[PDB]
Amino acid sequence: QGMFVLPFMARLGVTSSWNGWSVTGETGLDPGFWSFEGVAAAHIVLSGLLFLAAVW
Amino acid sequence: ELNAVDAKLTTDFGQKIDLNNSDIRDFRGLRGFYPNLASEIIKNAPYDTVEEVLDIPGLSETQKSRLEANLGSFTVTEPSIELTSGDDRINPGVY
Amino acid sequence: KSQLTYDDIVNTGLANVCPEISSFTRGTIEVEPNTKYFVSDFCMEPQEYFVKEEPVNKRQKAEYVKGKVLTRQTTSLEQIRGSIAVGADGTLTFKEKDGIDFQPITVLLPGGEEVPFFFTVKNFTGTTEPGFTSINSSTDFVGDFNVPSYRGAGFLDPKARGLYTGYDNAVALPSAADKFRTNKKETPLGKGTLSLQVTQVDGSTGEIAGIFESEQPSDTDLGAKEPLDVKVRGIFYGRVDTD
Amino acid sequence: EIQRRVDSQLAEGASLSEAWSTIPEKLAFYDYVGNSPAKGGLFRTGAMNSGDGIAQEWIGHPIFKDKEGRELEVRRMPNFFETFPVIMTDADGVVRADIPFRRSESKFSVEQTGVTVSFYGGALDGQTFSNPSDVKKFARKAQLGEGFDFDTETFNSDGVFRTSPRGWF
Amino acid sequence: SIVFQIALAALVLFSFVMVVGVPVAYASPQNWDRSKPLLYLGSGIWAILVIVVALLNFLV
Amino acid sequence: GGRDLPSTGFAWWSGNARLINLSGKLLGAHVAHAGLIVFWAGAMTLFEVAHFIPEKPMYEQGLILLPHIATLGWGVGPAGEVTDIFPFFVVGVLHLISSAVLGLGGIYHALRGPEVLEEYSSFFGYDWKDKNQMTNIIGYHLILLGCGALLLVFKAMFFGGVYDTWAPGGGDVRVITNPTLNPAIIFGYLLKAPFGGEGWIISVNNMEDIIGGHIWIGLICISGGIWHILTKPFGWARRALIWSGEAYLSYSLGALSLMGFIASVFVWFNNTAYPSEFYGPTGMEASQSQAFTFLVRDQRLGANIASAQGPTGLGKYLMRSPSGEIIFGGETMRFWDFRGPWLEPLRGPNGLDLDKLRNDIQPWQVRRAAEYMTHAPLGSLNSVGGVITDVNSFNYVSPRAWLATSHFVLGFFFLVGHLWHAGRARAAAAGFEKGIDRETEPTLFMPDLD
Amino acid sequence: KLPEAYQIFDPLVDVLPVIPLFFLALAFVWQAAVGFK
Amino acid sequence: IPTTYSPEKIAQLQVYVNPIAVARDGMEKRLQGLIADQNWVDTQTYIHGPLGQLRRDMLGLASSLLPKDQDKAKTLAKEVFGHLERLDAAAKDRNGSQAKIQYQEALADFDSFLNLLPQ
Amino acid sequence: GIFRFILFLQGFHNWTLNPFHMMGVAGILGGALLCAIHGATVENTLFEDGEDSNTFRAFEPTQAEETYSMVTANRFWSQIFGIAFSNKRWLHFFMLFVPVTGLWMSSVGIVGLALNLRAYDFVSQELRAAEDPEFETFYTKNILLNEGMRAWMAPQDQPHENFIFPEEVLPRGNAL
Ligand code: CLA
Ligand code: CLA
Ligand code: CLA
Ligand code: CLA
Ligand code: CLA
Ligand code: CLA
Ligand SMILES: CC1=C(/C=C/C(C)=C/C=C/C(C)=C/C=C/C=C(C)/C=C/C=C(C)/C=C/C2=C(C)CCCC2(C)C)C(C)(C)CCC1
Ligand SMILES: [Ca+2]
Ligand SMILES: [Ca+2]
Repeated sequence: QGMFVLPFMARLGVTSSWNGWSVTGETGLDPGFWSFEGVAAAHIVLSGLLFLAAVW
Repeated sequence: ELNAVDAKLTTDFGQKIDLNNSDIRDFRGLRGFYPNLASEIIKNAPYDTVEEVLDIPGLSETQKSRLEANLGSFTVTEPSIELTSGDDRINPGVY
Repeated sequence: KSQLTYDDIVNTGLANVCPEISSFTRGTIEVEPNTKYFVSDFCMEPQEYFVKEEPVNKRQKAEYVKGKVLTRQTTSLEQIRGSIAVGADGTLTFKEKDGIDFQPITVLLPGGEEVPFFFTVKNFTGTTEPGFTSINSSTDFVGDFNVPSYRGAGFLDPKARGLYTGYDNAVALPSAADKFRTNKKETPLGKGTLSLQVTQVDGSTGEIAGIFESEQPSDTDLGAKEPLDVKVRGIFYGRVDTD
Repeated sequence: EIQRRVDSQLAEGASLSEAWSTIPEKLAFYDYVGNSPAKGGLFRTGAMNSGDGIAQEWIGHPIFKDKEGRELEVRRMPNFFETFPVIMTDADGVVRADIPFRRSESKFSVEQTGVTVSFYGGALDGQTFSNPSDVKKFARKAQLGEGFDFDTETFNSDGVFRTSPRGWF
Repeated sequence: SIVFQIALAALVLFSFVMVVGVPVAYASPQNWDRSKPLLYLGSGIWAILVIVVALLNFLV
Repeated sequence: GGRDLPSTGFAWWSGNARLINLSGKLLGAHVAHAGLIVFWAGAMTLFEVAHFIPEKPMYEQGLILLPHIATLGWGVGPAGEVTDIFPFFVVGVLHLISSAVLGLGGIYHALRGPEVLEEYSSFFGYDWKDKNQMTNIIGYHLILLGCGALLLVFKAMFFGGVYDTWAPGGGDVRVITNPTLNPAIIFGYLLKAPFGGEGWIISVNNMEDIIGGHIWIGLICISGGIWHILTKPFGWARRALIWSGEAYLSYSLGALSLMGFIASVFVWFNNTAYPSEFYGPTGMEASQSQAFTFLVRDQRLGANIASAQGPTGLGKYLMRSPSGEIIFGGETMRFWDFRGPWLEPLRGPNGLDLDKLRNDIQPWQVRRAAEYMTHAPLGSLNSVGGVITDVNSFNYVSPRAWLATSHFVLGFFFLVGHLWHAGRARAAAAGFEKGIDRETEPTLFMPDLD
Repeated sequence: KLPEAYQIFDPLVDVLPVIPLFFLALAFVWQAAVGFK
Repeated sequence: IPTTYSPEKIAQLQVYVNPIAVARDGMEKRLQGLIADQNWVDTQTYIHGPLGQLRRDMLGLASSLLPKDQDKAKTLAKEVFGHLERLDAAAKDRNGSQAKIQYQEALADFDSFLNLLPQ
Repeated sequence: GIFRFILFLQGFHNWTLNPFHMMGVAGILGGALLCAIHGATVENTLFEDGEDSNTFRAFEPTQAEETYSMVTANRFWSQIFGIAFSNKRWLHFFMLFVPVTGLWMSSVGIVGLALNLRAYDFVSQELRAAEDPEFETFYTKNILLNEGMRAWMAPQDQPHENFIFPEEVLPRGNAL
């Protein structure tokens, strides 16, 4: 599916989504916050904070 | 392609009062029917023939006479659950 | 719900819970060979929901998937009236009659698909094996029940298309109005299978409780798509009138 | 103008099919609401062929008869209306058939009134339709004026009308 | 019974004359020597009329 | 004091501001205005009595004061039938005459009485900065307010009672013998969420709670009155508040805005202090009544209303609340928190009870539901009843609609007035209510923002 | 309606409640007489 | 002030006598057993349901009765209602003994009220 | 009559969906906002130029100096809202500009409607709804409202057309 960053999350242990699916083909798993979505949102927030620090 | 109700309107159902499918408002034209006799008829559906409407258990002599008088207005079709499910024969959402 | 009042019950979720009998209960309800007994307040409380996912490969096991209810504590059948008849051989036949015998339920599955289905016990006739002279912990009422279309024939889709009401064509596209398959709405009467494993009988008061598992199709949206297979596991309770 | 030409053809003694077959496809194409410049949208872009498609051929003139032989006229869609109810009137302007929205108190549907359509001229010349689905489809077409077969594949036409260069100008 | 009607009509008339006179008398500091006793008398008579109306209510 | 712009600094359109420091004139204005209030009470009561057809319901005749008297238990019997019309007349007459007296006094103080009272008496003379005197006036009026609450209690308990719409055997005027003094109930009312199903204090649903809460209110008010007579404001209050006549006005304006909003909600939702016998149904009541009316009709027609599913798949007549309770179906699902004397007999522990619905519905409940459904609080401004698309032949607007709309509007404009006077009081205390001083314009001594 | 003895002043009670509106108007009359000082 | 029973005044009483007799029959049959079964919900529902017109009906008996029997019937109905209210109170607090006492009280006062009924 | 014209344009033209009308609405509401905010800002940054509580007579038409503090207003709005006018001339030109441009844009949209060149539909959502009976947006709901208005209003609004719409052809929801 041309997924470029998803394998890099999965390599280090982030393999589940908030939608219940996991790249191991399983379902119903609870990753907690550290799902694919959680990691992506953390990066977005980090980007904002770094931007503000750069401005300062 | 007609869904199923329009196909019923192709039949005798769309021409007169069906004892298996008509809503209770459709009986108001028959004097002395709505609501008691009409509700009794709808409760005791289905009918294979129009004549077994006279065999409603517990029917009354005046009701017997009225049903005989208005036998002409009645037809029997296959009871379509489209028209029947949810007590739509009693209240099809029309006021 | 125990023995409270509505003031105690309101906004608690107890209203959606079928009553339980007791713990020190291993009684049996004696029945006559060929008489029928009324069931007073029959309740079913679902607790587990599974939808049979459809693989795209072929020919491979489909593996029921656990869903989660998006609708709230609105999932229980109750105040159902019925009857249990004892056959000549000893068969026990459970017949649903009326009551709050349906609830629309929407479950979310992993992947984001939401599955509404018409959870019901309507017109359920179920039977045990012959040679039952009692209702006890081995009584299994396995039978069939009807599943009406989730949406009634008075429903209108977002384009005001329906079965006995609404448009029969895509009016927003005047030159392509009659082109769409969803222009025809359908309400097939689907079919379900249910089993009612009685696990607890208090013959003094006539209450019976047990477990159930039901199999039935999901919403088709007036025939828009093929129904999925939904499995419901839960518990049930009812009073059987001995006299 | 089309009706006048057909009436002259009939007044000589031509039959319905011949008289209507004398009508050029160009005049009939002018008599079609999808060619009115007051049917488009501000953001429905491009050629009118991107709307209903490329017109292929005139289907011929439909004539609607109910079960009792009354000749019915389908009320045409005005320029104002994005959508319009299907109504059939007889000679003296009385509704004799329609397509009901609610069916439980339906009285004048194509199904109950037994409306049938026969075509004269064009692609469907000499054919008659009694299946209410076909009759309803052709009544919906007749709402738009003269009916035409369209190539919707070439432009991937979407089904909503465009305005003409007259309207854009 | 006509006495009650007369008393109530008199009370309305006296209410009108009080409503007119009171603000003028309170807002004419020059003519306060002879309008203060008139105010006292009028208040007394108005109260008397109200009492009479109240009694004739039960008397009629 | 002056009576024009040069000598007061206030234009005519703010002329009442000239009264801020003329205590006698201010007292006259207040007493005369109180006369206006009492005059309206009496005159409106007499108008309503004159325009009252006593065999037609109160809410059908645009009456807002007579229901208040009826709720207090005067002139009505079971189901709210008007027994004696004289007590309504007496309430109106007494208010009218007393308004005459109050107006006389207000005119005296406003026009001839002493301009200021401070050199006349220390007791009645006041200064806005005199914190002890202001708390004294608070104390006196708190004692009076507690006494009025106790008057309500005494009427309900020892003077014939109040109208109880929840009375067994039918709504009736009954004497409250056991008010709930239990502070758990009384003050847990104040802690209930102001949202659906809780209804912070709007949900009080029995006259025992109302009377007991009024006993508590009377005691609280009297004790606070004594407390304020015998003390002066503490340091924290002194450091937190603006101490000026306009500041006190603004505080009262905020309080009044709050009370106006509360009253509008109260009349819209509560059918205990506002019995539907006199005020007509609430909107929730009318919606539930329509659902009940068609459940009853269709059930008589033979519909099995427990199992009838509507077009969407939800039960047409009955369904579950999100917490599982059995409730009326349709749009009235939003109104399942409604409780009414005509509907609770059909309610079981789980909500609406199928057995009661199938065999316990009384003809009087059917009549009541039809009446409430057809008197839903919907109506046009020119008093055309029903939904707005209805035609002109039904002259009805619910008294609940009039009271709720009027008091929401008054609450809003008194919030506006509170903002106006609070801001003005602050600015005047700090001394820039007349504009920025060019010499000492504060922003000119501030660092630039960026 | 009003008790029977009082219904000759029925057309007077018809206009009583509207008086405070007249008081509000009278304020402006008084200010107009003084020239809106 | 006829002060005597007559054929036609009895018919005018009857329009209210029928529901009150039905209510008394129900009070003997169903409400007693509801109290006995310790069923407070249904006790309250009964006294607010099928009884929800008892005040109107019995004040109709009283107000439209003989000049001797008017005030007496009114007072008797009032006492019945007081017992009904105390019944509601004893049911809301699950007071079986007090509720049974009040039920006997309401029955006795109702029987006294129907005692002064011609025919 | 104007109200009828307004509702007619909603039902037949979907005029609310028209971007030119939305720019008109933006201009008119912005003009009202500018009027209110400018009036209040001026009235609440006035210089103390008189001794009366009545600040209205502390102004003279021939006075050369500003009657309110532009600097204070600018600081207030910069700290409250983030930005503020600093040029009086730009401020008043803006107060002219906003409502006038709103009127001109709405007039352009009306010119479009004169030829039935409407922003009536979003074709992608129409197609999806036609093939997906579970796709519902506020746009499609508004389309349904327009259909209802047209069918119910046309016979009385356009009497010369002799529209005869039998009761059964009228669109309507359940129970209504
Ligand atoms: C706590 C902070 C934090 C955490 C937990 C993560 C976590 C993650 N990041 Mg991320 N990231 C961060 C901060 C963080 N990041 C910051 C600040 C940036 C901006 C630079 C990024 C930019 C970023 C990108 C572009 C990507 C990620 C990705 C990821 C995911 C996979 C990472 C991976 O493959 O490792 C790889 C890291 C290495 C292989 C490190 C190599 C370092 C070299 C070998 C060492 C250099 C020489 C050494 C210093 C000298 C010798 C010293 C020695 C002797 C000790 C993972 C969930 C990937 C992803 O999945 O996308 C969603 C992805 O592509 N991140
Ligand atoms: C008045 C001149 C005019 C007219 C009447 C037409 C008419 C037509 N052209 Mg055309 N064209 C023109 C000029 C014109 N053109 C110019 C100058 C060019 C060079 C770019 C073109 C290049 C062109 C191409 C490539 C094509 C056409 C096509 C067409 C046909 C399709 C119309 C269409 O969908 O447009 C759609 C119109 C709109 C969607 C309206 C846009 C409104 C904008 C957004 C207004 C902007 C608002 C503004 C920012 C507000 C300011 C803010 C405020 C503060 C001031 C049509 C008959 C098509 C065709 O079918 O060819 C065979 C086609 O392929 N034209
Ligand atoms: C108890 C409540 C109360 C009290 C005692 C005051 C007292 C005062 N206010 Mg105030 N105010 C209040 C509530 C109150 N206000 C509310 C709720 C608002 C919000 C609207 C305001 C907004 C307000 C403003 C803007 C100002 C005052 C001012 C004043 C001072 C002089 C006002 C004056 O002379 O009246 C004069 C009376 C009039 C000019 C007549 C006004 C008529 C109104 C606008 C319409 C009446 C409509 C009514 C519903 C009847 C409808 C009639 C219909 C039939 C046509 C004065 C001390 C002034 C001030 O600040 O002084 C320093 C001043 O500028 N108030
Ligand atoms: C409830 C409404 C109300 C009340 C109680 C007052 C009260 C008062 N105002 Mg005021 N005012 C009001 C509304 C009110 N105002 C409104 C709406 C406006 C805007 C137009 C004003 C504008 C205003 C200004 C500019 C001034 C006042 C002033 C005053 C004070 C002096 C009165 C005076 O000398 O005038 C004299 C008027 C008369 C002598 C005419 C007659 C007045 C009487 C009372 C009429 C009563 C008629 C009644 C029906 C008769 C019944 C009598 C009895 C039998 C019951 C006074 C306490 C003055 C002040 O502040 O003093 C320092 C002042 O300068 N007001
Ligand atoms: C809250 C309203 C109020 C207030 C604070 C005042 C205050 C005052 N008045 Mg006034 N007055 C009022 C209303 C009010 N009055 C009314 C409605 C009228 C019309 C009847 C009058 C007519 C009036 C006149 C003619 C005079 C005053 C005078 C005075 C001043 C001296 C009071 C005094 O010592 O005499 C003595 C006080 C008493 C002996 C106490 C008696 C208390 C009352 C009368 C008995 C009823 C108490 C009641 C049970 C309490 C609750 C009331 C109830 C309605 C709830 C004083 C500042 C005098 C003045 O200004 O001096 C130059 C003056 O001559 N008043
Ligand atoms: C109208 C009646 C009234 C008025 C005007 C006052 C006025 C005053 N009282 Mg008070 N009081 C009253 C009635 C009144 N009291 C009664 C009836 C009692 C008996 C219980 C008391 C007992 C009392 C005490 C013990 C004290 C006062 C004090 C005060 C002074 C300052 C208090 C303050 O800032 O208020 C505002 C309150 C606060 C700033 C505290 C914040 C409270 C919370 C956080 C606000 C949240 C409210 C919430 C949004 C509303 C929801 C409603 C409900 C659910 C809670 C002030 C002049 C103080 C004083 O100085 O005494 C001399 C003081 O110590 N009073
Ligand atoms: C073209 C191309 C290329 C290039 C590329 C590039 C170079 C790019 C890029 C890119 C990028 C580089 C992107 C990015 C991004 C981003 C984002 C998307 C962000 C964000 C963010 C946010 C949103 C934040 C926010 C915030 C803030 C701001 C502050 C506070 C906090 C917060 C969070 C709120 C190459 C060579 C490859 C080749 C091919 C072609
Ligand atoms: Ca029908
Ligand atoms: Ca009159």
